[PDB]
Amino acid sequence: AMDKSAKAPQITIFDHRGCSRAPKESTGGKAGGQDDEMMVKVASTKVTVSESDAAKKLQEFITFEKGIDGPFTSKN
Amino acid sequence: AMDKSAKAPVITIFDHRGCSRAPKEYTGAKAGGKDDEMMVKAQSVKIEVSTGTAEGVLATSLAKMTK
Amino acid sequence: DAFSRVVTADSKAAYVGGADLQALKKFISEGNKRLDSVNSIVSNASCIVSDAVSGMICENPSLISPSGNCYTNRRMAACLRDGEIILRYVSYALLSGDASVLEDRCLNGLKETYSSLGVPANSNARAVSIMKACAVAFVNNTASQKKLSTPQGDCSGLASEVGGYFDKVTAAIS
Amino acid sequence: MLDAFSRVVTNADSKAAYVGGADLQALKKFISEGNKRLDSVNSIVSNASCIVSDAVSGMICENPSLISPSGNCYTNRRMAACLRDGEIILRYVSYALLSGDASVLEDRCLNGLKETYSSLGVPANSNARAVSIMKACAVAFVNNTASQKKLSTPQGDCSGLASEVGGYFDKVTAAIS
Ligand SMILES: *C(=C)C1=C(C)C(=O)N/C1=C\c1[nH]c(/C=C2\N=C(C[C@H]3NC(=O)C(C=C)=C3C)C(C)=C2CCC(=O)O)c(CCC(=O)O)c1C
Ligand SMILES: *C(=C)C1=C(C)C(=O)N/C1=C\c1[nH]c(/C=C2\N=C(C[C@H]3NC(=O)C(C=C)=C3C)C(C)=C2CCC(=O)O)c(CCC(=O)O)c1C
Ligand SMILES: *C(=C)C1=C(C)[C@@H](Cc2[nH]c(/C=C3N=C(/C=C4\NC(=O)[C@H](C)[C@H]4[C@@H](*)C)C(C)=C\3CCC(=O)O)c(CCC(=O)O)c2C)NC1=O
Ligand SMILES: *C(=C)C1=C(C)[C@@H](Cc2[nH]c(/C=C3N=C(/C=C4\NC(=O)[C@H](C)[C@H]4[C@@H](*)C)C(C)=C\3CCC(=O)O)c(CCC(=O)O)c2C)NC1=O
Ligand SMILES: *[C@@H](C)[C@H]1/C(=C/C2=NC(=C\c3[nH]c(C[C@H]4NC(=O)C(C=C)=C4C)c(C)c3CCC(=O)O)/C(CCC(=O)O)=C2C)NC(=O)[C@@H]1C
Ligand SMILES: *[C@@H](C)[C@H]1/C(=C/C2=NC(=C\c3[nH]c(C[C@H]4NC(=O)C(C=C)=C4C)c(C)c3CCC(=O)O)/C(CCC(=O)O)=C2C)NC(=O)[C@@H]1C
Ligand SMILES: *[C@H](C)[C@H]1/C(=C/C2=NC(=C\c3[nH]c(C[C@H]4NC(=O)C(C=C)=C4C)c(C)c3CCC(=O)O)/C(CCC(=O)O)=C2C)NC(=O)[C@@H]1C
Ligand SMILES: *[C@H](C)[C@H]1/C(=C/C2=NC(=C\c3[nH]c(C[C@H]4NC(=O)C(C=C)=C4C)c(C)c3CCC(=O)O)/C(CCC(=O)O)=C2C)NC(=O)[C@@H]1C
Ligand SMILES: [Cl-]
Ligand SMILES: [Mg+2]
Ligand SMILES: [Mg+2]
Repeated sequence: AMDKSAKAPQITIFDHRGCSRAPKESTGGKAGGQDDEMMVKVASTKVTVSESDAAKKLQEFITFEKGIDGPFTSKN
Repeated sequence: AMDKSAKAPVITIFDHRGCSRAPKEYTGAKAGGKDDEMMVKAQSVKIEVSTGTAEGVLATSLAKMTK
Repeated sequence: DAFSRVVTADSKAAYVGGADLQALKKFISEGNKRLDSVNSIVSNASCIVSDAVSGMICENPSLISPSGNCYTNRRMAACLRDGEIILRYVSYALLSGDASVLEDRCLNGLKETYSSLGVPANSNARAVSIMKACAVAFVNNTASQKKLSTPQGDCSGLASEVGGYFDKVTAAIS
Repeated sequence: MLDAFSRVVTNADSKAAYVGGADLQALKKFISEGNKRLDSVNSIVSNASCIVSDAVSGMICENPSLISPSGNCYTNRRMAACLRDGEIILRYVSYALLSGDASVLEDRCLNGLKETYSSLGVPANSNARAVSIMKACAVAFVNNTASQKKLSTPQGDCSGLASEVGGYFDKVTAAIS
């Protein structure tokens, strides 16, 4: 059941082939190839949005503009 | 001078032609037309960015970079 | 196993790289394409959620009127948060190739909670449907912001799969 | 100068100022290209969060060392300050576009800014790329050549206003590079 904690999976996909920052976080050894420079990270973290951030979003939303993508569907 | 206050002019462009919520904030003279349903607001605001936003941009950047 | 522990038991993050990542890609279909598909959504999540909530509101501005469910910073924050939660569970369903966690941890009981709170189902359905459209375009790399160097090929199967996860959300809350 | 906004631009107070009705009718004939100009401002500021985040994250994907432990966006504190500065700059550019005049941008944002960045070690090459990406975003929002269905405005040619806003970003670039 949905447990009301506001926790959700948090994914980071690191395709860091060729990256000069050495990997140090894996725990299962080496593939002997480019998988050794890539990683999927999964955490379970609480999702939170501050009231101040929500105020910034409202000031954007209230004008009924849009991004490049999508049809314009507003009537206002 | 750049005064180090982190303030900037926040502009809100309210073109609310046809909107059922009545104008009230602007109390100057009326145009007698669609300009009475539209407004430019400006305000000096301290610009703030949260920890959460910063963490989100960090995660985006890590996921989009390669080398 | 490592992701299951995290998303349900083990508090610390799972770091799957190297040989563990090689193994992961043998247990999910189309592993390399699937990780590209997940990244195309997760790395663009901020714009997806913002565009979906903005579009829900621009189609129904009463949501931010004094009687609307997004009125006040507190409520707008909770709505933005919920869009991100939903998108996160859909993205994890695509990563894992399965809906089980999405169903158990995000959807089961959700409609009952929204009914009690008065969170409007038609509006919520629209936020979800805008997020769906965003995700399909990102998987197929046809959004306005494109990933430059993905190897070309057809990801329409993965795009159908993610669409089905969104449809589970819609069915559960509408 | 937009007199209604004089206290806003000097940071004299935090009071909102409003230009509607007859004052707005007159404003649009004081500035040029009035309706299109206000639509252009709206399309930029209403997308500010995304413009700034995409610019900063693009600066970073082009130069990942910015978020290495030695880079100037390392830690939430530094990242937030960088995103904040991107927004401050974008907002002063938006005021130059609203007013049709670069004065407030030059005088209240750019004057003294390079010397602050130099003292802090804020990398100018990286900052110039953040500004370049923000510029490209604004140009695309203003001169948006998609079909009517996809535009929030009546279709027409806003290439002149896009060139104008580009010039304001170029003043930022020249000041800080
Ligand atoms: C129509 C769009 C709307 C529907 C439908 C609805 O339910 N709400 C609608 C609009 C709406 N407006 C506000 C708030 C403000 N609008 C203005 C601008 C207008 N005031 C004027 O005097 C003129 C012209 C002369 C306007 C145009 C302003 C300044 C505000 C206050 C908020 C701000 O950001 O400064 C809201 C928000 C809730 C409310 O106050 O009613 C909504 C949703
Ligand atoms: C190359 C891109 C980079 C350049 C150039 C640079 O200056 N920094 C670069 C990358 C970079 N990586 C991190 C942090 C992390 N990277 C991973 C993933 C890798 N670790 C592994 O073990 C493997 C594969 C086996 C990887 C691929 C992880 C887990 C982190 C830690 C952070 C996290 O989100 O968990 C950074 C951040 C600063 C740092 O830690 O060096 C940077 C900028
Ligand atoms: C890292 C791999 C990396 C990036 C991150 C990305 C950064 C980048 N972005 C652009 C250009 C644009 N970004 C835009 C932003 C938005 N469009 C929207 O609809 C939303 C609301 C908003 C936030 C995402 C826009 C409008 C543009 C301009 C059009 C375009 O697509 O180019 C660039 C190009 C900059 C330039 O032209 O110099 C870059 C670099 N790219 C990466 O490589
Ligand atoms: C209010 C005036 C209003 C909106 C806001 C807007 C909402 C809307 N958006 C879409 C579709 C998409 N939005 C996308 C989002 C993004 N693309 C990017 O490149 C950036 C990073 C990100 C944030 C802006 C995308 C990818 C899509 C899909 C595009 C496509 O299919 O190619 C829609 C359409 C929803 C639907 O199809 O049901 C809408 C309505 N429109 C408004 O009027
Ligand atoms: C739909 C999603 C896309 C598309 C995807 C393709 N990706 C292909 C190959 C590919 N992708 C990666 C990166 C991926 N693997 C990982 O382990 C990680 C991160 C941990 C990621 C992000 C790799 C390694 C590969 C293999 C090739 C290579 O060495 O780069 C691919 C080719 C076919 C295939 O391998 O199955 C496709 C089609 N392509 C598209 O055009 C749409 C938009
Ligand atoms: C580039 C900017 C755009 C574009 C813009 C056009 N806008 C046009 C007309 C227009 N816009 C407004 C709204 C504006 N006036 C205000 O007072 C305020 C807010 C206070 C705003 C936001 C109005 C009232 C009008 C005129 C009436 C109308 O036609 O609705 C317009 C057409 C007229 C013209 O060409 O001058 C255009 C072209 N169009 C584009 O395609 C890009 C993306
Ligand atoms: C945004 C698109 C919506 C909208 C959403 C609102 N949700 C509110 C509260 C709320 N949401 C949840 C579900 C959330 N918590 C979880 O743990 C998970 C999954 C694991 C999810 C998806 C809960 C449990 C709650 C109540 C407790 C809380 O606030 O954290 C909410 C606040 C309502 C109120 O306080 O009055 C809103 C506004 N509202 C909309 O109008 C659109 C459709
Ligand atoms: C982002 C694209 C940059 C980046 C920016 C950083 N700026 C930092 C500090 C800082 N910035 C300013 C200028 C700002 N304040 C104002 O009042 C105005 C205009 C009116 C502007 C544009 C100041 C004065 C300061 C110092 C004081 C302060 O931060 O409040 C900064 C350091 C922050 C910290 O360590 O706390 C950063 C990281 N960094 C980058 O790498 C890119 C290029
Ligand atoms: Cl774009
Ligand atoms: Mg409009
Ligand atoms: Mg001067």
